[PDB]
Amino acid sequence: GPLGSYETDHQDYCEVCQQGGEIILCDTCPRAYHMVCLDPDMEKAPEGKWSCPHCEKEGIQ
Ligand SMILES: [Zn+2]
Ligand SMILES: [Zn+2]
Repeated sequence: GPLGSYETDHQDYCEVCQQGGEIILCDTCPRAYHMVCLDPDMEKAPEGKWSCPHCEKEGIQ
């Protein structure tokens, strides 16, 4: 499912469940996975700019 406007083009299936549907597409990364496979604690809906939880891990923090 499309998030709307994302930077990079990416798959329409979960890399975790290996199935699409209500997956979330990082607005920056070529990643695609459902919210539940990312984090059951993640409840904040992807509104427009949604960057994957992996994004913060790709930073030099
Ligand atoms: Zn999934
Ligand atoms: Zn990302």
